Amino acid sequence: KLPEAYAFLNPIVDVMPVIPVLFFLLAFVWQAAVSFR
Amino acid sequence: IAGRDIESTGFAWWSGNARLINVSGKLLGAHVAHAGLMVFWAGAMVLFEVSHFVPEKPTYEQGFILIQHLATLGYGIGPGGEITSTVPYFAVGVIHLISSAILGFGGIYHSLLGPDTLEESFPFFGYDWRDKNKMTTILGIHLCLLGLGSFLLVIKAMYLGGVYDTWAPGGGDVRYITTPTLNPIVIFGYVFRSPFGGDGWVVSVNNMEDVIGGHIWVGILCIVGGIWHIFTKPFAWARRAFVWSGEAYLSYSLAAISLMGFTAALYSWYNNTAYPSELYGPTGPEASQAQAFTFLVRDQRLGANVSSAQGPTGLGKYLMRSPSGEIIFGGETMRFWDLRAPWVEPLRGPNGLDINKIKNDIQPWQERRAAEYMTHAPLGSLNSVGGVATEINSVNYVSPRSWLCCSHFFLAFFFLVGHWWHAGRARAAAAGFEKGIDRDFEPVLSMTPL
Amino acid sequence: MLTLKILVYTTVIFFVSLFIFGFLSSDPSRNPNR
Amino acid sequence: SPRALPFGSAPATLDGSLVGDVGFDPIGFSTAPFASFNNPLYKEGDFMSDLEWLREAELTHGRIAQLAVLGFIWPALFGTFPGNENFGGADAFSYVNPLEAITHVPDLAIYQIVGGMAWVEYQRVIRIKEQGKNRVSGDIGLGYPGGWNPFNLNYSPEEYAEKQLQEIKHCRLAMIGAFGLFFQALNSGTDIVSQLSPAFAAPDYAAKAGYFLP
Amino acid sequence: ENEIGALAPTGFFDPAKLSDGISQEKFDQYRLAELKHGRAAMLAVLGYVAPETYRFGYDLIPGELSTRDIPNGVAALNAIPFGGWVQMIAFVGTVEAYGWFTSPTGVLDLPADILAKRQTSELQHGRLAMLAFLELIRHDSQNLAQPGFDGYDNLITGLPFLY
Amino acid sequence: ARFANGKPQSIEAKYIMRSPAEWDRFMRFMDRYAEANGLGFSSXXXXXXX
Amino acid sequence: DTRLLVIAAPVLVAASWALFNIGRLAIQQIQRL
Amino acid sequence: MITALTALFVLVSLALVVTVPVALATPGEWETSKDQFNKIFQLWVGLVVAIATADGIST
Ligand code: CLA
Ligand code: CLA
Ligand SMILES: CC(=O)O[C@H]1CC(C)(C)C(=C=C/C(C)=C/C=C/C(C)=C/C=C/C=C(C)/C=C/C=C(\C)C(=O)C[C@@]23O[C@]2(C)C[C@@H](O)CC3(C)C)[C@](C)(O)C1
Ligand SMILES: CC1=C(/C=C/C(C)=C/C=C/C(C)=C/C=C/C=C(C)/C=C/C=C(C)/C=C/C2=C(C)CCCC2(C)C)C(C)(C)CCC1
Ligand SMILES: [Cl-]
Repeated sequence: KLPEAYAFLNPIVDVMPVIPVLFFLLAFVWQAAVSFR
Repeated sequence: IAGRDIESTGFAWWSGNARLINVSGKLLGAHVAHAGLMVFWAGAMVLFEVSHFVPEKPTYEQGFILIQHLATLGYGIGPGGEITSTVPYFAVGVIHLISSAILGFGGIYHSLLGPDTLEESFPFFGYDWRDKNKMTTILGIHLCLLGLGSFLLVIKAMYLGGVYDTWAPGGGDVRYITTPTLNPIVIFGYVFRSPFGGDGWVVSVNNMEDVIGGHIWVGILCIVGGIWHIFTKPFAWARRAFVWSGEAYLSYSLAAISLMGFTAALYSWYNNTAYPSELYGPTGPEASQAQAFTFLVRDQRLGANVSSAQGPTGLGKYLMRSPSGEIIFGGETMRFWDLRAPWVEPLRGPNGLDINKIKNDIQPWQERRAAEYMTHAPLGSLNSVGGVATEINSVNYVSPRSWLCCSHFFLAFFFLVGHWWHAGRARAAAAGFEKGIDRDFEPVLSMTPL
Repeated sequence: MLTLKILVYTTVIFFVSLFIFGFLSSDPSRNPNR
Repeated sequence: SPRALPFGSAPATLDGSLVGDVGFDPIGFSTAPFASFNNPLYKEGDFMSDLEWLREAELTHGRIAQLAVLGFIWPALFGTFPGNENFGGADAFSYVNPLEAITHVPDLAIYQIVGGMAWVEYQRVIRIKEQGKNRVSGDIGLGYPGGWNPFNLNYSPEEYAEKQLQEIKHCRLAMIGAFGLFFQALNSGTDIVSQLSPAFAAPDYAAKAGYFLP
Repeated sequence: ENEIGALAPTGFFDPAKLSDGISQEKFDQYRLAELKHGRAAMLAVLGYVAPETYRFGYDLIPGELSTRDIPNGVAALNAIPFGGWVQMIAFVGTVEAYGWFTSPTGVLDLPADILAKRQTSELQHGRLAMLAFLELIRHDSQNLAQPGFDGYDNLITGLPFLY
Repeated sequence: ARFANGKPQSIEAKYIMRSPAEWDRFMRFMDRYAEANGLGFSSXXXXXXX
Repeated sequence: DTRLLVIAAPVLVAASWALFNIGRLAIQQIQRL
Repeated sequence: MITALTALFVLVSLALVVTVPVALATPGEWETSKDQFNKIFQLWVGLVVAIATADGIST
């Protein structure tokens, strides 16, 4: 368990690790925005 | 947009990152941003595991993959592998997160607003992929950095609180490695020994003294090499066997890192020293030896004369003889007789498994350890059912050793494939026929028939 | 059986050195275009 | 200054004053007067060059330290202390630890070599005090092209240039090495043979016994 | 008074009136002072570390009182006889008023650019050594009190290989 | 077998005889490549100069 | 009330839509996307 | 306080991340608005130092 100070901020930590995967996708969505130039 | 289109470049969108081969600043930005991504994942995952931590269960049952490393470094761990507090892990996570933010900003700045080519404005960070002196200079600088890192690990283990040692007297605990082994022969015996059974090329390091000595040697070698490559220039013999281009360097790195990934995968599956079983769970052979040991003890309690009961095949169902003559556990686990675990060594003599120690001087803690390891073997399923494939799903456990080994073996092979692909393409592009044949200078038509 | 080990150790180092020094002998230059 | 590659040397350090003129002189005490410091037999005449006097200083130190190296190995390895004394094993062959060898040897031989180097520097001063112009490390006759002793030096001026380079470099590197060996032995109470030979061996703790196999 | 003595940490660190006023009337005197202090404290730190592994074998009071036995650290001050340290200081004061050895002359040339940079680096280093002397004395005295009140017992808390 | 072993040489004969094969190769390779110090081509994997 | 669910869905929420918001703004302000 | 202090830090980091990537891209935008970004960076590092000081003291 997190220290008692940050147990309130726990839900952000619940999603933080999966962020990078989304960066990947962003590349794809960015390429889609520019018409796969 | 001049550099960002299949026309200006000749590279499709899917193979779009290849447009950065000759662009120095943007390539640096991409590299830095990617490093920031690595650091961010490290910090985020450490925080995640600290959040989901439960003090009742051992770390290898909670599906944790990073707390084990920091515990092996000697952070918040007590005797026997008990976790005292999880504050240092939280500190490491937050520091990594902040540093990742900084690195990500730097990568974005260098990719977007930074000059495309560093050669014009900063003729110290600019390169050409073709001159050898600057390439070797960069290689030597980073080599010195790696040597300093290896030194830092040695320093941490020797004078910064020490590291966790399973083979420590009185049980596993944090201790200072006062006298590392510095003998070059014993250190390089690992490097130059066979990779087959009973040898364990670099996976078979036993004590922490060998680990510390090997790291001292690696740091010294890396420092010397980094100084040497900075000053010198590639020699004649190496100047005509290597392809000098960016993709060729990438292919070399890919082959090396695939080998390293294979080594780490097999290293997490067999080693007890740098991968204590109290944190990663028992290894493959360790579970089998634990099963044989606990059933031997149980049958001995009933009064059966162990080491005198012939097995169904007449071979001996409790104690056997190894093909080298050593006395080992019987059954199918005779293939794992090379095992050496901290909870089974007390029973081993020069001749092998001592019998007088087994008959009389047995310990309850050994029984508990063997039962726990047998009940938690590195067996599981993709959905983490746990146990044997035919077992019903009530337990929920897959050993972190299995996860690490499988994932890193997969990654290592695909990086070997990357090496093949990139080496072939780099050499073809350097030669000058990576796009087609020619249709007017077809070399097949100029060669003798056959 | 030490003799058999000696002969095999020769054959192996023989062919391995052949490989190593064949690829060191300016192989990238060996190519259709020059 | 390529030795200290990203740095500037003295406002007047030379490149041809001494063979070892790569420019390495960070504090570059060459700048300082480097004269008869505390009346070092002041002459005010030719007086060589203050840099050239520091050069003669480096030459003397490196030559002595070079000989010192061999005197730290051969007592152990080469000749295994051929002390072959008529009697008195101590102060002789027996002390192979160089520090302990000095600890034993009587002041007879100490005064012998002391007077030896004393006559050496007496002749050196006798030359240099008159040998103005190019003091040239107080060369005088010592193996000079005239070769004041046997096999009077028979080489070429280009070979002489390379030989000056050889000597200067070896003297500098040996000045490092003598420090090496001395701090080694003092901080190990041994001789170089001891640590180097157990190093190139396999520790007795692990030997896999022998091939006692059938 | 914005002369040499400033760098990236602060362009003129004087969070008081101290700097302004006595313009070149106390600034030079303070430069003399801070210089002497920082040099001496550098020598102090070198002092503390060097008695820990090496020891000159001289008998301060001949017959007995041999360096090899006197404690390092603050204790030596209690040990060193009042008049003994008086004579030591008297030598130092003669040195300050005679330049006896200690590079009595000779400072090379050092063109004004490199000379200024060296002087600035000197100031910075001696300033740092003042704080180093501070921590050392602190630890020493505190341990002298409750033997390991600080915790880490060995005198030089860093440089663990020494102790 | 499982005796660790530097490389796998167990008998000085085995090492001293795995020696001449590699040295034979070094000699035949040196026969072509000898007295080479310079000739820096400075190009992408050219090594055109022999 | 499983505030955990109402805490874990909406944060996954903000995070998933954020980068696409950056894409919004870049295409709106005629940026060098 | 810590809990709150950080909450803020999270909010200011979100406001910074949503606007830095848009700035850099939009040509020119950067320079013109450099000093406000510097001020917000100093605010960010001050918040981090304040959070660290909280914990320490509180332990
Ligand atoms: C780690 C992955 C990674 C990295 C670092 C890069 C990096 C880069 N790619 Mg790229 N790429 C990737 C994956 C990656 N790529 C993948 C997976 C594909 C396949 C779809 C491509 C396909 C591709 C093509 C086809 C091209 C590039 C190009 C480029 C370069 C210029 C990009 C540009 O102008 O952005 C412009 C895009 C934007 C401005 C929109 C993105 C907005 C930001 C950057 C998103 C991140 C914001 C972040 C979350 C906020 C954090 C703030 C911080 C302070 C905390 C740059 C070096 C181009 C090139 O060659 O340059 C010469 C090019 O033509 N890439
Ligand atoms: C450090 C490692 C490394 C680096 C720097 C590169 C760099 C490069 N590679 Mg490459 N490669 C690598 C490893 C690496 N490779 C490995 C290990 C393999 C073996 C699989 C390959 C196979 C490969 C091929 C076959 C090709 C390249 C090409 C290229 C060039 C352009 C790539 C590009 O634009 O990406 C664009 C990136 C993408 C389009 C992303 C695709 C996403 C993949 C397909 C799925 C990833 C799955 C992931 C693990 C999990 C998915 C999660 C999902 C379920 C949500 C570039 C020089 C191209 C080339 O020749 O350029 C000259 C090319 O054709 N590479
Ligand atoms: C007529 C007449 O008299 O004229 C004379 C003129 C003259 C010039 C005297 C003549 C000559 C030529 C002479 C005398 C040339 C002498 C040259 C000499 C004697 C040069 C020694 C170098 C030693 C070095 C550089 C250091 C090596 C060793 C080093 C740097 C080490 O690394 C030692 C190391 O040990 C440590 C530090 C630790 C160990 O863990 C590891 C090792 C072992 C690796 C003649 C021909 O006699 C004629
Ligand atoms: C170029 C490019 C790219 C890339 C980019 C990159 C790679 C970036 C990175 C980025 C990054 C890498 C970032 C990072 C960030 C981070 C951050 C932003 C952090 C933050 C943190 C925080 C906020 C924390 C907080 C806390 C605390 C303090 C305590 C506990 C709790 C918590 C955790 C909450 C792409 C592909 C897209 C596309 C193309 C172009
Ligand atoms: Cl079985």
